Amino acid sequence: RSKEISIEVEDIKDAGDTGKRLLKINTPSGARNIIIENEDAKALINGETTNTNKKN
Amino acid sequence: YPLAAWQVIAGSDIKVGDNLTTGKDGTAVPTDDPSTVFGYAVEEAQEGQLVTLVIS
Repeated sequence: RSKEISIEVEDIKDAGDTGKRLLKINTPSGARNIIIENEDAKALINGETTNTNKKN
Repeated sequence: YPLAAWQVIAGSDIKVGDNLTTGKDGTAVPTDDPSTVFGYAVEEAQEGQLVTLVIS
């Protein structure tokens, strides 16, 4: 049963749903997409705001 | 003949319950880093003595 333990994210039993999504993510942009739910706040943090984002 | 436990020459001093890995000349030595662990000793052994422990 043993060669090496190259476990995967879903082997970590007490990881949370957002926690596993973050562990799998490859870039900062991907992490921001997981963490920031408010679309106007996400737009500010991404430095990319529409006039609607600005008003909001 | 799937053995549940082996008798391996100790490469050092081994305490009961110590996790074991390969050492110099293929001897069994104490470890602490899961991946290198192939078995746990069930008896104390001095360097050069056989130690019998379960695989797992």
